[PDB]
Amino acid sequence: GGITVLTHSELSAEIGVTDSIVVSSELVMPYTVGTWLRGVAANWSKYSWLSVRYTYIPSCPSSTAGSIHMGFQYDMADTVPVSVNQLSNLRGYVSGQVWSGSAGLCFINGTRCSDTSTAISTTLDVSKLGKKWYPYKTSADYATAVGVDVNIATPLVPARLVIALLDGSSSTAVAAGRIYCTYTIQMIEPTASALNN
Amino acid sequence: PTQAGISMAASAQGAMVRIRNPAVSSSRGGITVLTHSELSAEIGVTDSIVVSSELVMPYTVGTWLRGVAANWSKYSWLSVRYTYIPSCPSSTAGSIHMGFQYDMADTVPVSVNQLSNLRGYVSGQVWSGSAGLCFINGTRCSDTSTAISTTLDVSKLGKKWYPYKTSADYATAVGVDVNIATPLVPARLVIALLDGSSSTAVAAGRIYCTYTIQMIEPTASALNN
Amino acid sequence: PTQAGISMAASAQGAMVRIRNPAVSSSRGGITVLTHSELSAEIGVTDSIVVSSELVMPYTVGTWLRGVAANWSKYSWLSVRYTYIPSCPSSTAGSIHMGFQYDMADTVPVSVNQLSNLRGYVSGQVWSGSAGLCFINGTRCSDTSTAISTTLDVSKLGKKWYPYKTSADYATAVGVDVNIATPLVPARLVIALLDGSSSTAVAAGRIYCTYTIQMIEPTASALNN
Amino acid sequence: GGITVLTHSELSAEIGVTDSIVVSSELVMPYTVGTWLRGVAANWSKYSWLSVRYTYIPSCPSSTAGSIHMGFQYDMADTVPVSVNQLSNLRGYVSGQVWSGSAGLCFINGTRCSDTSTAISTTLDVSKLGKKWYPYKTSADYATAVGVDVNIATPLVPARLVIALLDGSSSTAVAAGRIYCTYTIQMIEPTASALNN
Ligand SMILES: [Ca+2]
Ligand SMILES: [Ca+2]
Ligand SMILES: [Ca+2]
Ligand SMILES: [Ca+2]
Repeated sequence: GGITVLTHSELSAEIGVTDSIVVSSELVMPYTVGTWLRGVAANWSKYSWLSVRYTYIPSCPSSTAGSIHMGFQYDMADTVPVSVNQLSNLRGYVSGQVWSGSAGLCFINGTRCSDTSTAISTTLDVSKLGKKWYPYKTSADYATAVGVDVNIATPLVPARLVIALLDGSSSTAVAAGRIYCTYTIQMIEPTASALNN
Repeated sequence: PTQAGISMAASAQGAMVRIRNPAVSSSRGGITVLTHSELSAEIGVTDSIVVSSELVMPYTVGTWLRGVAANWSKYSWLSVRYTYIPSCPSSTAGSIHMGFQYDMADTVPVSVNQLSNLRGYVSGQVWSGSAGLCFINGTRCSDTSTAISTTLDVSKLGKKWYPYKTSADYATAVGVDVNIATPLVPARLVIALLDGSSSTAVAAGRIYCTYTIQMIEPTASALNN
Repeated sequence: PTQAGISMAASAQGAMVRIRNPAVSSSRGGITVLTHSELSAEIGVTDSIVVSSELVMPYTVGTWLRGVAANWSKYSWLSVRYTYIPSCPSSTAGSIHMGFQYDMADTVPVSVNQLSNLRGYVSGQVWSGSAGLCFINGTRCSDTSTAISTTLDVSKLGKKWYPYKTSADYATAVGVDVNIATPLVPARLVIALLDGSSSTAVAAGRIYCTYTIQMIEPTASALNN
Repeated sequence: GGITVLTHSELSAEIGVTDSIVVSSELVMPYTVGTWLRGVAANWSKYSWLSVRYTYIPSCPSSTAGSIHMGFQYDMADTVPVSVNQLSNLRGYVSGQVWSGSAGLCFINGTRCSDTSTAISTTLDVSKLGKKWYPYKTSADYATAVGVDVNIATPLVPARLVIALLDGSSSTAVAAGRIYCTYTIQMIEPTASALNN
């Protein structure tokens, strides 16, 4: 009672596949997970992750050279991996060919999952996060805060998803796949949409 | 002491310290447990009061622990204990004082009194506390009613899970505003030394820390700040 | 394959890698055992032969292992395995080659042939070896007759106990004379890549290393060179 | 057969006690353990440690403020501890009041040891040393070798004993105690005395 529990699955990020190891990162918070949730979660001041799961889903030919990597960092102050190696250490390291993972599909439509060993997907260890409840922060205000000092962020966001997309066959981008997020969340302490930062 | 109430003060106390190999265990689920002891600080006493403070976080507590916990993003204190060992004669004059604070913004105590109020307070002659040895070496404990050592009440701190921070980056963040610190470290140890006999510092003792930590969510040692 | 002798080549192979949490255990006596897996190197193939070499010592093997073993003065390899995973299509042209050398003074191989002679040699199409996945993830192993992965014969090296060395200081010592190295590192991995189709390097695969190490005689992380 | 086994106990180093943490180090090899052994071991080319044990023995008043520390390093390349803290980490860390340890005495005369818990003394973990057999090296030639590069030493000496003598009551030295070494050694491959380096 009091809370509100949404459980959904939307595209979290489109992936381009190249040959020069490009390394990105997304905060594991509502405003960043995806457009849809970003829209809802706003109506609630704080929230708590219950089950966060990013899953890669291909959309390219089998003749598409390339591998993708995912992992998690938690002390926002830490330096985002420079080498994919450094990345393979993080919690929940995972990596497969940018055209495989077809099987992970059963995480997005919420169907009965058969064998998920071939699925390029990792989860968030919710039990080991700083706070139980976090404040809904807008990318804007967040940046402004990390501008003064990054550490002021450790209490605004639970973790960060480190993504690496190396190995390709061309110097320019080639559409490869998408990373959808399948989360279960508890939204609380409602608020006017435009009053959230 | 044979009878009851009678006490004999030695010319000087002596405790032979021997630290046993570390204890590490990767318990499925993520956490890696480490329990070890290290010489945390060197002590000196003067006729005028002196207040020393040390953050009770990985990078600061242990010199070995620093390099170890580096490979993990977070940690949770499970048991932190600062024990005191006198390396001087009973003919020495002086007393020690310890306690904890939890909001770095609070000013650092300046009177043996203010300090008497802090959590887990402890006082005692600079030349006593040898009793606490059994803690550091890790043997069977006898009469500890005479020992000078305190423990961090891990039971009630900000979070259970704190981020591994580096003295450097830490200070940088505290430079902005001290307050940014509360979400970076649980508490800190306060240490006072007065009732000494000379204006020039005298060899008092040393403080060893014996802790048990939980380390989680791995990371390349050098990617950690 | 249903019958026997018949083999079907896929348009492309795929292996979903998932590295499990490290395994650490402080076994009384001194040694601290660590068994973990890490992405050791990125691969690329060209029409002309290319010989890459990597020292098989802590600081070099693993990026996590680097920060870990730092807290111990020595170590003994117990099982080192370099596995290869193809991240490309069977339509790709190219083969890989690996083996070990033990005297850094020996010149680095320059022919796929010379390399065929080295210890624990292995060859195979750039797009194969997916079979070896079960090694890295650490699952139940099936048919590995098709996998591209080799192991270091820890059974016979200079010493059982080597000193933790740092790339920096190491090189400095090798600068004096390479030979000073033999008592600093067991052996090294040789890796060749030829039979490719373009002058400009192409995404081949990647090599993960899965090792089990013994670490001993503690030291402050920063006092180690 | 062939070998030769000496087991002895002689003064390895006199100790001065001060207030400014002075940190020394001695190689755990024949030429350095002590004068007597240095003299014998020379007649043999190589040798192997069987049981090395440094023991501190007081020789001062009980009114002598001070503590002593001992430990071991093995990668001769490592930087000798700068702080006693750093020292308390090494294998076999030990430390007690510079006037205690009276009990350790039973290690020097080889008598029946009662309770040795109060003895300031540590041992060498022989089972975990690089080589089984080492070459007898003279301080001279050793320095000359470490002059070119320290690493050229890891194969000449098994380990190094790090000793710290902090906490005192005076700015100048005060005779405190001695560190005797009680070793069991295997001397081999004999040689003319003056031909050993
Ligand atoms: Ca908000
Ligand atoms: Ca950190
Ligand atoms: Ca070293
Ligand atoms: Ca010689």
